[PDB]
Amino acid sequence: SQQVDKIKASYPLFLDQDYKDMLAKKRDGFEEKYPQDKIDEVFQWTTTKEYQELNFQREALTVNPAKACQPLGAVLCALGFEKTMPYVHGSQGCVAYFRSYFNRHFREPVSCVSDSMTEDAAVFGGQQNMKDGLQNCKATYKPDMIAVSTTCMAEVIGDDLNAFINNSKKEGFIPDEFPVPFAHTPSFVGSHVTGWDNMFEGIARYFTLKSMDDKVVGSNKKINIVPGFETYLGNFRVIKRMLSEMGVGYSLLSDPEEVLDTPADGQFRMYAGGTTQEEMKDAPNALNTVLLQPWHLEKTKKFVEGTWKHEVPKLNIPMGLDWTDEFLMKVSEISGQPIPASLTKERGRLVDMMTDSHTWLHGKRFALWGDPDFVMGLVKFLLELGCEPVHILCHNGNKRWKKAVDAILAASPYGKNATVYIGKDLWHLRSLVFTDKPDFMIGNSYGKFIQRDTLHKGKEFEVPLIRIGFPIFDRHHLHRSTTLGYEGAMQILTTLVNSILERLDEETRGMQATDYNHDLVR
Amino acid sequence: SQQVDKIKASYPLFLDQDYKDMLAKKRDGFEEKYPQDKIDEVFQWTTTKEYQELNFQREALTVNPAKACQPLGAVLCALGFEKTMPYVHGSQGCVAYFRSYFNRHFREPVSCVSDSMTEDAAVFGGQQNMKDGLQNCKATYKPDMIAVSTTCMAEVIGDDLNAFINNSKKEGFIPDEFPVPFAHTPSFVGSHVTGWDNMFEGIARYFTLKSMDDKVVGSNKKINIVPGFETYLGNFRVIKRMLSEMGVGYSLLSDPEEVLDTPADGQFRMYAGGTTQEEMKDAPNALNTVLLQPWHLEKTKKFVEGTWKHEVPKLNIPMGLDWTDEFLMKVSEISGQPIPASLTKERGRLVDMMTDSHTWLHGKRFALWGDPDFVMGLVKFLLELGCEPVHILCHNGNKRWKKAVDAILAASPYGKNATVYIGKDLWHLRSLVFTDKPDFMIGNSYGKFIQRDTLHKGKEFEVPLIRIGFPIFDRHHLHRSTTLGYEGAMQILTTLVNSILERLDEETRGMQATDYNHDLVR
Amino acid sequence: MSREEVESLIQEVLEVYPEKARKDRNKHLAVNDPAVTQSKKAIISNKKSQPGLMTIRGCAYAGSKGVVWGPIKDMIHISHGPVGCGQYSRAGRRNYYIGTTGVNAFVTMNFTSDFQEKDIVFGGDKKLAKLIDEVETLFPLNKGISVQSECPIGCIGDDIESVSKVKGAELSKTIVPVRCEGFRGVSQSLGHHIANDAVRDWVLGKRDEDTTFASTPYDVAIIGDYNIGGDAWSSRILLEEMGLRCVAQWSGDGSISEIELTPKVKLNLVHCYRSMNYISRHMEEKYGIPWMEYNFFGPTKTIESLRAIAAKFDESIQKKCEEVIAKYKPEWEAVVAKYRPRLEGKRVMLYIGGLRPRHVIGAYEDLGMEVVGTGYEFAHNDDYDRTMKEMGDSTLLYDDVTGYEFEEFVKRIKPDLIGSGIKEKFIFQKMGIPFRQMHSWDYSGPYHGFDGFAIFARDMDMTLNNPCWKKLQAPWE
Amino acid sequence: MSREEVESLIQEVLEVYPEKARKDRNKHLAVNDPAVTQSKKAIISNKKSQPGLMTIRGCAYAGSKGVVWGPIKDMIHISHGPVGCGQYSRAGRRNYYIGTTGVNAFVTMNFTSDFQEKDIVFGGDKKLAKLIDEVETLFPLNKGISVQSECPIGCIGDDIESVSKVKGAELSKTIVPVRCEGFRGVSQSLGHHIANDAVRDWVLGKRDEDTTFASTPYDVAIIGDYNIGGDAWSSRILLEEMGLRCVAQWSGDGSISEIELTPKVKLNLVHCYRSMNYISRHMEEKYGIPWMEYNFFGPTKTIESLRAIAAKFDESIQKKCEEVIAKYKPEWEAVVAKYRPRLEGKRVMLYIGGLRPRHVIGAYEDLGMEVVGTGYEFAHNDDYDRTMKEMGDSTLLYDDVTGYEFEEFVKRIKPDLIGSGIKEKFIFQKMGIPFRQMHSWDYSGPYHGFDGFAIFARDMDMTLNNPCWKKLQAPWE
Ligand code: ICS
Ligand code: ICS
Ligand SMILES: [Fe+3]
Ligand SMILES: [Fe+3]
Repeated sequence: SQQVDKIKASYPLFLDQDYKDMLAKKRDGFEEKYPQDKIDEVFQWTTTKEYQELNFQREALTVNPAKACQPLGAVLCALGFEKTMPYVHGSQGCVAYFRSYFNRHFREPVSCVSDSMTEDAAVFGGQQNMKDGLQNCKATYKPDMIAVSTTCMAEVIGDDLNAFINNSKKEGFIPDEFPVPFAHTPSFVGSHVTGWDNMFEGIARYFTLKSMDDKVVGSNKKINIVPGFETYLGNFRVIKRMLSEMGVGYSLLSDPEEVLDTPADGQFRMYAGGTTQEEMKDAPNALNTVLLQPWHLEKTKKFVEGTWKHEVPKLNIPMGLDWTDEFLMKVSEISGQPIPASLTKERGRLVDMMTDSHTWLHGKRFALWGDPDFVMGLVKFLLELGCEPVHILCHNGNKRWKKAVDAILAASPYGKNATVYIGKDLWHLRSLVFTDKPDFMIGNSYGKFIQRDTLHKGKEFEVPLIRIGFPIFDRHHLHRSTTLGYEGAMQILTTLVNSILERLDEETRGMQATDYNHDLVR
Repeated sequence: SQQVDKIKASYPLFLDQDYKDMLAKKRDGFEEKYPQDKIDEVFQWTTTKEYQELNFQREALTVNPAKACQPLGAVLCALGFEKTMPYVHGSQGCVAYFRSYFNRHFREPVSCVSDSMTEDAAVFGGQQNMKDGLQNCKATYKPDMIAVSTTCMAEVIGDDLNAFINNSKKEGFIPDEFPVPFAHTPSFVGSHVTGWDNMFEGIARYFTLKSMDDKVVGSNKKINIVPGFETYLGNFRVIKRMLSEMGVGYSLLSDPEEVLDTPADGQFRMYAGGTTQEEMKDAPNALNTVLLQPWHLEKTKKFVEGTWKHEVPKLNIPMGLDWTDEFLMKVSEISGQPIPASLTKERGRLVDMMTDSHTWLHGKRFALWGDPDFVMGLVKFLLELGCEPVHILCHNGNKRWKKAVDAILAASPYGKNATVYIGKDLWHLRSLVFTDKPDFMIGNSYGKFIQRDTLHKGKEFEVPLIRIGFPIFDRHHLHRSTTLGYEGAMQILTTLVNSILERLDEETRGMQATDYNHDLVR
Repeated sequence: MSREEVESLIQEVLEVYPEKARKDRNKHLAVNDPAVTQSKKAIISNKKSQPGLMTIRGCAYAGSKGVVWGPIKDMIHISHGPVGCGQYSRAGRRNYYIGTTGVNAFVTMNFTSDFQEKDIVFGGDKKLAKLIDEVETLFPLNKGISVQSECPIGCIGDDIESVSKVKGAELSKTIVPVRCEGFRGVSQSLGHHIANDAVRDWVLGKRDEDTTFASTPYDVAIIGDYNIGGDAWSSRILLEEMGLRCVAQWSGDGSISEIELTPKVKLNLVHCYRSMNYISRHMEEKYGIPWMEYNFFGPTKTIESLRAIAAKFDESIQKKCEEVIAKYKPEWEAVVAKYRPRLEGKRVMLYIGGLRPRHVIGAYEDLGMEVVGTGYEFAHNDDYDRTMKEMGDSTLLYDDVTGYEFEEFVKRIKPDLIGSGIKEKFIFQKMGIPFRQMHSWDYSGPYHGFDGFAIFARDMDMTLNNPCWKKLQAPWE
Repeated sequence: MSREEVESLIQEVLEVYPEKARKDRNKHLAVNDPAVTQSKKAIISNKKSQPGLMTIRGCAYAGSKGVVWGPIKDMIHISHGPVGCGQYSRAGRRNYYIGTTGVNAFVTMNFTSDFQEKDIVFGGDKKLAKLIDEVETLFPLNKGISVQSECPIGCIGDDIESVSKVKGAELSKTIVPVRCEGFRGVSQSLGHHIANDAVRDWVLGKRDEDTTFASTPYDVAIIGDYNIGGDAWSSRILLEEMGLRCVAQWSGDGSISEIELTPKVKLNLVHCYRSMNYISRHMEEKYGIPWMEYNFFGPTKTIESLRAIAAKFDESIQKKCEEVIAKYKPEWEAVVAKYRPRLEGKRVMLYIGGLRPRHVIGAYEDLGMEVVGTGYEFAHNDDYDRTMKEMGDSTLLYDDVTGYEFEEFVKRIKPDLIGSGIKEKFIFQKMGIPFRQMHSWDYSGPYHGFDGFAIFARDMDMTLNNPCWKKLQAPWE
């Protein structure tokens, strides 16, 4: 039943007695459910060290991964270019997922097409799907560029993208001058961040490989910036802001922040802003190119160093105090522009906040996951705050990366309890936070089911989730935040210390039991 | 007892069994405590409508006020001027409290002096304290200006500030040309926002009253901006940001954002930035003067309109969408500058955020308190989101202000359940949130004890606190945030909607009980 | 708009297409005529999508894993292939359930074989056999496994049926191979059929020669209710207040045991015809169990369905039915009295999957709103057979609409509210058009039944009449 | 630093002052000589503050309401006057207690008469009587009321003593008028004395003719421990493990009944001599109860204090004393072993109120640290008598230090760590000098007792050795 003036949605509607009674009869009558004693016994077992050893012995089963497949990153890369339509050669289901995945994180429209290869294309290949697809895409949505990626189906059958695209132009489906860069993005290699790298290299190749005769390094007095797979709008904005602060000429290659934050003013803008074709074609003339996330831009690095002949600097992701310092100093050296007083002040204010909140952060133990560059940067900043990263998981990380993070941990007393895991998933981490419990997790929305599991053992075992990463589906507008630079470090710090103080306030909220420590001032 | 590798602080140390047993013996032996049944019976009584009726009949007792005294605002006002030392003529205990109060909110040094009047001044007056204090303060801390306010001690005994300062200059304790503006700030009149007004009008008079002859309205092509009592650094910065964006020449009168955010770079800066004396002297030459918080700048308005002959526009505090729109349109009208494209886009991104989160915000019920201009602006924005402000409390509000807020509520369907309270305290509001329970409170740190009380009645009765206002003592670095303009509107909206979702996630975290509604995507 | 004007809008929109696509899309756009009974001569459906036009359709894996199999709570479903499918489909669909997640229920978890290149080159059958063992060790309370094939499994040619047979026999466990690769079919709809056949071939018949269940004349099954926001629960309670015994729910909050029991019921109550008519026809053909279509959207349809269902039994069920109707009559009348005045005359366009585009119409008319345009992503012609009689004359129908068509239709028709999916929602909010998610219910619901109508009405009012929609134009613009 | 260099430092700092202030402040600065017993010849204290030099002192209202009376939990304390004092002092001091706040305990609440201009002109005595009735109505479980006078009460000529007598007789309730107006005295110190006389005159003697309390030979009272972060609890547990019965705590977590029961104890254990020695002497003179000063900061002082207290009783108490020391010996030795190597040789400068500037030196010394400077806001010369034997030779002493002085001393002395109050903390963190709040314990603690030493060491290590302090200089500077 419903009270018209106090309507109940699913929660707490199904807690009404008649619904409880109905659901009990459904279970007892027809579900043949395991006894609650057995369920309780098995759950307790899944929290044990005995279970953890069996868990980490997995060789074939994956449970709750922390990564996505290549074309997702290729799509995000393509979105950063002016009037460009992402186009995934293969089966249409993939695009339906890519768009929905990004729709729910950014709460914005995400445009992307498929050429809808079906079982017919499985036998004869998808050349006809590409011909008609490019013509239909260009006529209907009128992009200035189509950037092509692939689904696994097209990769398995081995479609020749270069041949298909050439034939579309030779047979008149799309003008020969119309730009159609492409990249093979097999989902069974790497992860979503590999697709971003592959797509970017494919676009950079398209506009520069056959036009390197007239290029002179340093001739346009700019620095190229490659952001990589980036899902915080603030991270695009803070980089552009700091470079404008120093008066550094720059070119951000792949810039979706305009198209992922269009105003709601009565009209839908399919395209907005983005890196121009002119900026790619001119990019070799820059002083140098900086890769903001080098650990998934290695194929881009090889091309930029091998073809543009840029001396790509050895820089970490600019997260935390030390690595933002090194970023600005390297930029200053390449451009010849000095670090202004306004950034030196912003830096000192971050230090001030670190001194203002160092006692509450000291010694706190964290489990964290995400993409490689994000993760190490987060580990670096946690060490700078005097926190203890304990469980560090990077499902799409490699041995080379692990060694580099282990070295960072070895260089700080606060890393003595850390372990770096690669190729492990969020069911592995769940066991870790039961057997070697930290104070918090730092991860994406998928971590909420780990917090649910921990609380079910008992309130004292609960590991609260702090939401930093991708995807974040169950909070609104966190994609607007920042994690790079001093500004991002400032926001992370405020999040960590206030998450800690929120949890303390909950634990000391019981009157005459724990509220002796329910201080007004912290 | 303690384990050296897992040292426990007061929580959870005193939950150890030997401490529990000890405190039990302490209670039963010597505290003559009321039986727990009586304590529970009386608490339940304090949650009833019967108790609320007795509660609201109070005529003499105040419990848990939501205001402070005049000189606290006079100090904050003084801090916003270049190399100015706040100086409170009266007793030194007041200054020790003003400094600690601001220290805990800003987590920054706060400088302010007293002349330490003692019991002899009750009979003889405190002229000698002013003489030696002004000389001592100028010589030791070398301010360019000393701004004088008063404690209630000096007000009851009736010290003549003008005579004391004039005699100090006549006899050579300070140079005759050294600027010593002053204002009488009786703590038994108004509240801290009244003291801000009094000090600002006193400073403005000092630099302009006797030099009006050569002044011409509009000759310097600027707009004067008076922020009022303001404790979010972002609010000073957001106003300066939008005005620079439109290329509008301005002068922010009282600007403490530099001194309340100095970098930790090895040196302590007593003074930093601030409004210059030349900006005060030149202020009458502005095109006009805008008051950001007009409901506690009434004395300032009278002087600006009466002496400077500025036609101060009738603007509300620039909070929310409508009132930020009106502010920018009025500045555009006075300055002749168009609203640039960048601010039109920012507005449209705020509108988008409102469309993205409207479903979770609809119908949500709030109790809120704070200062008049902040409270009414928050009420306006909650209406713009489709929220229901239910209990609106302004301890230091007046009849006219109440009439203005009731009209705003009358213009919207979401104000049908609202009640505006003036002169009531947080013990009044505690009864309202028991008898007419809202979903959340929006207030300062003192609201945390209301949430404790409600939870004690039961988890279903708990009203969580959202921390917007002043002071905020139990979280770190929220003073850096913003509430004004579109930027502030986006921050308030993000905080509200995500506070709603955090509570939902807690209410649906119970496995097999309520986690059927523990959705991944919201 | 008049019939001729709607026909002009269709033709004007089709001008932008190349000739090949223009010729096809014209067949998928029509002006409704409620008199027609064979929709095949007005509109074509269930055909391949034209490449590069931004269809809103998914794949067959979505229709099998995401829709049919995933909700089944006490089995573990393996997304077999590379990491993408299982991640993007992890907990996106609000098929609600009661269980201990990770112990005895596994709906919101993502089990996958995470194919790497080595598995593409050498095949995944050895990995799948090992994967099955590992599942059995770490999740001993699972009651069955299904293997949801992703695109490469059929391309690589792996033989998951043999693995399921061998491992199912070895471990005395039900292991269901599903050939729902995304290159099959043209939409989610073939996923339904593949999944229905997998249920038929590997699960449904296990209790054929088991007589253990004591049936009564009032045993039914809810077929094709996936419990979005609890829909199936607010439907089940009404059926059992009426005196019927719901033996099974397919498949929202569904257990494998209650699937195996379904051939024992006396009547199959079909909500989603599109995805579940296949198994219904099979159970009529094999067990002689009749099936009927019903509708629990809005009081008018709910009352019509309750009465139509009760008529299939005896006088006692019919008496209880009128008691159910009498009980809730003040409830939904109060909802209408409150909200219909706030919504009377508002015009809404819908675009959803295969049922709701026609099935929620009566609910909107119960609040005085008019459906001016509707369509499906993947419906067949027997869905359009059932739609045209439900829509007003001269309204607009669109099958597998493209992004460009939908935006342009909306610009012309200027609806007061749009009801569609997540890939559409934020486009139309930017245009200042209230939008309600009619897949996920915008994280609200249930909408089925009497209790759901109250939430549906509240939701449509909150969004359509929200203050935010009056503020999109800046006062200086 | 030699004496000739510290003396030169003092003189160099004083050159900034006008002659009058220079001559006075010189008397309040000294270079320590541990042999001195008559400190009045080396340093002057408990004098008025020089106007306009940014003293760190508070007022007598702080010493009475904030320090002595506020902690009493089952009483309601009225901040009588304008709204300021009661709001800035609301829940700023971490005097911890066990109770149900708003029902039977009231520490963190701010009761005030909120004076307006009408109350200044006509007086507040009528308002006070009405406020008491309203307290009685809305807070029925309060066991007594106190009236903490703010500045205007005395100047306005109000007679709160007559109100308390008349209303206390009418309602049969203990109502204590306290004349702690902030213009009285020169600091918080006179507030202690005024409050102590109020306890004496209105509360302490109420059970003088009541012999129903069952005494034992081991009854003691903890006098002058305000339970900052739980200090008094972690001291109480040791005394009771020693075999003593702690009848009362003044005033941390203290109830009005345990105060009324204190004249029945056998020995008064005084921690804070500054704030509570007045009532101690009065209780010796009137009731014949001896008192002793003790120190529970750090293991060395705690062991010496436990043994000194036990010696005042029989052989059985002394036996439990050595058993207590043996139990906790491995615990504090483990704290020393871990943290002393991280802190050995580090130099500390202190500036606090009236006890801790000398009381915590032994705790620092147990960790191998050296207190190179200390001082008090408001101590008297008998506090400095007890200090100089506890400080190293040629260290720096400062009474009622000014903001300018303190910064200049620190710039020259360059300590590794400073311990002071909230008004000091953020100055020296900008300077890159680790800082610990030694009033609030920086929202940590307890520091008293053996369990407090483990926390004390952890806090000093975490702050002094924190990585943030290595980062203040930009690498390009
Ligand atoms: S009801 Fe079902 S997920 Fe049958 S819950 Fe879902 S509008 Fe899908 S494949 Mo959204 S069983 Fe309908 C469906 Fe199909 S919401 Fe629509 S498209 S034909
Ligand atoms: S003197 Fe001591 S820290 Fe005994 S230095 Fe400190 S005005 Fe505290 S607990 Mo501030 S030993 Fe007094 C004190 Fe207590 S300044 Fe006051 S409140 S009763
Ligand atoms: Fe949006
Ligand atoms: Fe700070």
